[PDB]
Amino acid sequence: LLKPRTLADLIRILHELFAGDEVNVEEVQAVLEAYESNPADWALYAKFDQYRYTRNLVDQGNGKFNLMILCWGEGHGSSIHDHTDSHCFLKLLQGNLKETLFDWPDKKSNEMIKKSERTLRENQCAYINDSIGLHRVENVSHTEPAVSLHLYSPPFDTCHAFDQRTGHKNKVTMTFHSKFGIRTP
Ligand SMILES: [Fe+3]
Repeated sequence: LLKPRTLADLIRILHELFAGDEVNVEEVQAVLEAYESNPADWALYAKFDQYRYTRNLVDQGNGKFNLMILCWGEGHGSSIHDHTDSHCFLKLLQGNLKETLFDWPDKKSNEMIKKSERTLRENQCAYINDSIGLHRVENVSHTEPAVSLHLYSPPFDTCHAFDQRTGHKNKVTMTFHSKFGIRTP
């Protein structure tokens, strides 16, 4: 377990950690957090959109994980979502994001109430899965875009969004804005 000097070193260390069948969550998280964000490494991937956050595939981890870069303009946020029974790691490359944690609702139609909120700041790494709960991620800054590195294992194409007033959920299909530095409409 060595320090990733560059995003390309990190990706090679991640391939080594996902060699087996099972995941060492704490080791993944330590090494993601040890990579010092350098914009020259991931410039190619930071493709923003005026209206919402963009998802930009970086590496597909020999089928074991998706590594992607999320770009969040001012005020861009996600909905309340689960992660499809996968692991989710989230490292901040630039700016800050607010994360809000929710519990799985009851089949009762009811407002969903926050368990907790917190700020994720530059270079920190957060971890979530469905057994911890639901969450919402947002760039609440009026001035500064945010960029995060995201790692999901196993990969998933879809997830569920939750309406905060009802807890009712809807299945959603992930879109890539770009793959490997190349935009894809
Ligand atoms: Fe998420």
